[PDB]
Amino acid sequence: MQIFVKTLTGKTITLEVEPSDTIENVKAKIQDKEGIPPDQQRLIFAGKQLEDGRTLSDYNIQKESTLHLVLRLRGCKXX
Amino acid sequence: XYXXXYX
Ligand SMILES: *[C@@H]1O[C@H](CO)[C@@H](O)[C@H](O)[C@H]1NC(=O)CCCCCCC(C)C
Ligand SMILES: *[C@@H]1O[C@H](CO)[C@@H](O)[C@H](O)[C@H]1NC(C)=O
Ligand SMILES: *[C@H]1O[C@H](CO)[C@@H](O)[C@H](O)[C@@H]1O
Repeated sequence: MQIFVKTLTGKTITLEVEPSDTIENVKAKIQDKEGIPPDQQRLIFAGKQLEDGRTLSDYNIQKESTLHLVLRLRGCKXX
Repeated sequence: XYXXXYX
């Protein structure tokens, strides 16, 4: 299946993934198309901050879906 | 504090 990653810049990027690929694999697929470090990406979808270790199927993300690439928010919980 | 996170 194919998904889309819309960003703050407003540039939609066409990614080609599989139901088995983990979220982190998706983030890394962007590092191959653009060069953006995966450790600096935060994919938002359906008002949810998608976790790294979890496939697409877990989120029921269906064909032709659109995610949001924002920048990782430095948490304030911890210290 | 004295450890990290982030939780
Ligand atoms: C810890 O993270 C907070 C944000 O979540 C910051 O506001 C805070 O200033 C940070 N304190 C730090 O000390 C960051 C790490 C500094 C280097 C620590 C090196 C270790 C001790 C080897
Ligand atoms: C801190 O942990 C929170 C947990 O909600 C996370 O959202 C955030 O990305 C983390 N910040 C880091 C790893 O700097
Ligand atoms: C944040 O809170 C958790 C609670 O289990 C701690 O385990 C962690 O070390 C930190 O204090």
